[PDB]
Amino acid sequence: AKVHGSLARAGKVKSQTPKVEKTEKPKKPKGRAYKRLLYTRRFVNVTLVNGKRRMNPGPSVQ
Amino acid sequence: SLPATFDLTPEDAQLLLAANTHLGARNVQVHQEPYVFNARPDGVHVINVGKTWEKLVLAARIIAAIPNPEDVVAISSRTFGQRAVLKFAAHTGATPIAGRFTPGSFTNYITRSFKEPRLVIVTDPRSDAQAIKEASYVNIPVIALTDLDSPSEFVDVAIPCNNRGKHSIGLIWYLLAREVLRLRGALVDRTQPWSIMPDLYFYRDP
Amino acid sequence: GWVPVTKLGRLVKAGKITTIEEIFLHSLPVKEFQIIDTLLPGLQDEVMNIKPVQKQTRAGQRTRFKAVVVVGDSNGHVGLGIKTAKEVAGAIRAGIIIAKLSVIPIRRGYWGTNLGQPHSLATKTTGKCGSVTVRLIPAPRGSGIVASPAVKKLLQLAGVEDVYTQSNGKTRTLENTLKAAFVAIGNTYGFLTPNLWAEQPLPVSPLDIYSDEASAQ
Amino acid sequence: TRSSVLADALNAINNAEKTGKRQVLIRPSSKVIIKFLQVMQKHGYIGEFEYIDDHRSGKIVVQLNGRLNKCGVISPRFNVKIGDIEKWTANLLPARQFGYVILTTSAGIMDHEEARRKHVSGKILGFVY
Amino acid sequence: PKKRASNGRNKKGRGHVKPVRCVNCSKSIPKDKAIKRMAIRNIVEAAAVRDLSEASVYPEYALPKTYNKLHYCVSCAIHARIVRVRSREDRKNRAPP
Amino acid sequence: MENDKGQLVELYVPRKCSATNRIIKADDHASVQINVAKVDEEGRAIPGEYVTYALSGYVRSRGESDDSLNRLAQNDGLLKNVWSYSR
Amino acid sequence: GRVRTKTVKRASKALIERYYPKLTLDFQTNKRLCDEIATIQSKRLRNKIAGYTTHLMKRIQKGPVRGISFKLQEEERERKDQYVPEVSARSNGVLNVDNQTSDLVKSLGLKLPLSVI
Amino acid sequence: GKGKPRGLNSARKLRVHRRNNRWAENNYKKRLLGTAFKSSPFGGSSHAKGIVLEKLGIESKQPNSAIRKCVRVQLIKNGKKVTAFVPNDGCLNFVD
Amino acid sequence: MRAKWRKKRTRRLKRKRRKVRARSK
RNA sequence: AGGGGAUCGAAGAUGAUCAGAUACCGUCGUAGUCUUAACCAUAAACUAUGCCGACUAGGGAUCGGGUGGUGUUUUUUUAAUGACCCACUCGGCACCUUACGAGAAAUCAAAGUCUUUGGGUUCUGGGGGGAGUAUGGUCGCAAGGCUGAAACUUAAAGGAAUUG
Ligand SMILES: [Mg+2]
Ligand SMILES: [Mg+2]
Ligand SMILES: [Mg+2]
Ligand SMILES: [Mg+2]
Ligand SMILES: [Mg+2]
Ligand SMILES: [Mg+2]
Ligand SMILES: [Mg+2]
Ligand SMILES: [Mg+2]
Ligand SMILES: [Mg+2]
Ligand SMILES: [Mg+2]
Ligand SMILES: [Mg+2]
Ligand SMILES: [Mg+2]
Ligand SMILES: [Mg+2]
Ligand SMILES: [Mg+2]
Ligand SMILES: [Mg+2]
Ligand SMILES: [Mg+2]
Ligand SMILES: [Mg+2]
Ligand SMILES: [Mg+2]
Ligand SMILES: [Mg+2]
Ligand SMILES: [Mg+2]
Ligand SMILES: [Zn+2]
Repeated sequence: AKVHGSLARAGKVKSQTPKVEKTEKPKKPKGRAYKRLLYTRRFVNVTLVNGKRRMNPGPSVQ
Repeated sequence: SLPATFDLTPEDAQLLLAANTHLGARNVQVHQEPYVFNARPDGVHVINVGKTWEKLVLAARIIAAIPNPEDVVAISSRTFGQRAVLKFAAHTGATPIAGRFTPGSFTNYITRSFKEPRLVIVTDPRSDAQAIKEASYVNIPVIALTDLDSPSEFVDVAIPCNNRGKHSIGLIWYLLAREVLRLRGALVDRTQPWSIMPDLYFYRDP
Repeated sequence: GWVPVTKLGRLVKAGKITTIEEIFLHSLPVKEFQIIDTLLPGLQDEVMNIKPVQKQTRAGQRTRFKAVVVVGDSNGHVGLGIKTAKEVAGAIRAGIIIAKLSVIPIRRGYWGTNLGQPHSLATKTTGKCGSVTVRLIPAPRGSGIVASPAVKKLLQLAGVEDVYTQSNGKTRTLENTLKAAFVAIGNTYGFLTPNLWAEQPLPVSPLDIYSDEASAQ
Repeated sequence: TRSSVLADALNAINNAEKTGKRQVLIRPSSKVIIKFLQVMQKHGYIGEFEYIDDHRSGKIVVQLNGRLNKCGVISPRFNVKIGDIEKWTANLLPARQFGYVILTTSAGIMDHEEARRKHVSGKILGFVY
Repeated sequence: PKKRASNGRNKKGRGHVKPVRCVNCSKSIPKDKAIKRMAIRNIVEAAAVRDLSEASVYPEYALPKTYNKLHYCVSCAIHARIVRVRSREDRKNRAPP
Repeated sequence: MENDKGQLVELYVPRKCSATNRIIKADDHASVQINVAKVDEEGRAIPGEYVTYALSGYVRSRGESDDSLNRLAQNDGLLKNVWSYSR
Repeated sequence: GRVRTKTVKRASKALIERYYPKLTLDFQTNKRLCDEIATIQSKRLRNKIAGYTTHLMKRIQKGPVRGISFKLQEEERERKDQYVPEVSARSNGVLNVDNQTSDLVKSLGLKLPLSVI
Repeated sequence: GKGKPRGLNSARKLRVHRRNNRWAENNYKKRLLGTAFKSSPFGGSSHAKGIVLEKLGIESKQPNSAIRKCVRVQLIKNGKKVTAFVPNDGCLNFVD
Repeated sequence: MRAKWRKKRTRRLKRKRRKVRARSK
């Protein structure tokens, strides 16, 4: 159908999002250390659950 | 097995030719041809009444064995045998079902007529089909009286009769009633007939 | 407190029947879900799907959920239950019952050497529930349940250690898949192997043995 | 037209063992059938059969005994290496434990366990279980 | 799906038949088909035989009847309700009403 | 169904039907258990001792559940002249 | 028009079954019975019910109407259903046989008086 | 029956009818007719480097609505004209 | 459109392409 | 092409109808409709269901053949023949019911005997469009038949049944 639309606004949203810098933080371990760190996490200590165990919830329900 | 008293004795055989149970339907059926001795001209059939009696005794033999004679449901919907399965119910344990069968009986427990027999006896499989169907969902042996064009489906031992009216159904019901009493029960010394009139298992209107 | 209303049910609350296959031997229509409730507790349950369906009423629309549940242990006994109803909770419940009122006997066996504890099936069996036709094949030890995650978990409760599967048909309608993966393992008791060629004398049916303690008042 | 003989036969046996029947007629009686019936009789999947002399081709009556799931024929009578026998019994037999795929070698029509043991092979005939 | 096991009407073991014409539509329906009613009546109808059998000579006499045989089309049979749309079970009945 | 050490596994051994020898399935609820009592010293049926024939749902839906009984009755002698092998 | 509802007719099938001796053909007395063996929350229903029970009575005592059974009728129908004549079986002049039925006996083992038809 | 012939001497009829039917199979024809080597704008090769001609603001299909930002490219190795899509936000401004 | 007047159309469309073609033999 | 040319009737005209009405309805009528001698090769040319074979289930009709029948009805005397009846057996056009079985289902005595997959054998089809198009070939006086693509395009198209 129609083929010359308006180039006038390419890059609109990215060029108008407030730039944010990454908050630095101490690096995560690499290799076995991370995978170990993962192991004790998901099923050794156990944190937040719903009967179903929830991986990435933020502010939860409360 | 069954000695020699259990043979014929043409006083029994007199009842049969008297109730007319010997007369067999014109429209035969392949599962009923052994019971046909011969066919009378002018369109008729003749039941091999020996086998009728032979099965009858076999019939009674099945009615026994089963313990509590009460929950051995004798059924009819046809009016002609209704009064008969009431008298049979009266004598033997035999819980009766006269009139409509009301679907849901053997299956479906909640109901007001949840019988759980261990044997069933039926007058006419055509008109009583709903009993026979429903039985077949719950492992329940089935006795029944069968003319020649009667559905052998889902039935077991079949007594061959006439079920076209008159005295056929009561007699075979009366006789069943007799030998269920000779065997175990309270008759013994089968050589003599019965203190009970036959013409009691019959119809009304009057 | 359970109260039985069927002959079968009285005998089992009694103690007069100790095992389940007693009923399967005599083709006894289990009606009260309490029976298998008691003839085999520890029986594990898994819900598999809760999918919605619809309908139009003499006005607008109609909507409700549909629960599909398997019940079983892992020692030859499994059932399938599907029941759709107004709520998710009531759906699950109502169906578990339905699965248990239909648990089936499984004939496990050997693939080759009979070297201690059956691992796979007697023979090949194959079910069908319209289009979708599931067929199970014996498998050497250590093999595993090779099937859809759905049928895996269903044979898991069925108690199969190794088996191969061959799904044909629209396996995406999950319902008719399981049912025929059910129809399959239940068929196993119907394949006349020569082991069973040898005749037994036919038992007596506890409905006539305990016929006294069997009837009502 | 008739194109196998063993075929209609083993189909009649197969069909009738389903409808509950305990006997079955067969037309027409050919040697090949007989040996196939001989294989089947010995392993106990039918009973005794009876030839019939009509100076013609023949008839057979075979007694059935339950425990016949299928008696198949495999057409055309494939050439079966002696190693490739495994790949047939794998395909069309219900478990390693039992079942029989009767072949047809120059040593004679026989089952596969037998040829298994004689170390001979040939052309697959059919199969029984 | 097939909405009639007789397809149209009664051919079977043929594959063609002569055509009849509707008496209303003047259609061409295959004779095998066609709703087909026999119209017998009376020359004088019911109400007039009194003034008829009065004013007429002869001893009483033998009333004639007009004989006609109507062939219709499904189109004109249905509208003029010679035949009428019935249920899926009911349609099966071939017995006269 | 045996095994390694001649030990007997497999839940139950299903019943076999008496007119077709074909197993009676666990849910063969059209199958029938026919208990026929015996007769001692003239009449007087014996409770407790039966002649029990088994039949499967198939044979009884087919309609041979009678012909098969009469045949299986004369088999253990309970009838005479009824079933005629020759037709 | 006037069609009484099930809640009424349910109540009439019950009182007639449970209280056939004490019911009667009159509307007035039953109304008083009802204030005894029953708790009816409104006078009209009280009257309407008793009206229907009494309707049945005027056709109960004239025939055993369809779906109701009580004691003194069940005991009434058990007697009447025991009539036994001097019999018809009997035979008042031997057994009338057509044919082949005769041959049925001849080839069975039996006496019996006969006839050819 | 089963439609096909089952003869032991018929491999000819069998091996050829399957050939004479692989042609209804799409991606088989495309391989045997080399459409890829023929009418495809690339050569069959996974990539092709062309020159950018005019730029196009191609509207999107239904039921969407946006300006898709593309380029008409002169593939060097064929001279074939080909319109191609530029991805991510504002990348249209990186190509000239 | 109905597939019988669609059939008609493709025949007029062919009779007309036999024409424009042999416009130069 | 010749005959034929009642009739009905594509075209066409003319009357109404309609907002328009090339139409439905009404009137007039060409061709055609019939035949002969040529062609043409297509229809939902349908059972939308290849053919020979074997098998698995009951029931009453009906066509053609034959057989059995101290059956019937026919004369002037009850015999031949004629029709008719009963049973039957082959081979028909089907119907009826069942369902063991099969199917996505409607439904099928085949569309059954198929994941327990092999009796013999011909043919077709492999997403919807593009398109029965383009192009070559060939048959046809012609109309057209027969053979028959591709680029590009697109995520549904489509069956059966369910409730609205
Ligand atoms: Mg399929
Ligand atoms: Mg037609
Ligand atoms: Mg035609
Ligand atoms: Mg494509
Ligand atoms: Mg451009
Ligand atoms: Mg068309
Ligand atoms: Mg056209
Ligand atoms: Mg015009
Ligand atoms: Mg025009
Ligand atoms: Mg010419
Ligand atoms: Mg043409
Ligand atoms: Mg065509
Ligand atoms: Mg076609
Ligand atoms: Mg048939
Ligand atoms: Mg015909
Ligand atoms: Mg044209
Ligand atoms: Mg979309
Ligand atoms: Mg279509
Ligand atoms: Mg549709
Ligand atoms: Mg609808
Ligand atoms: Zn018309």
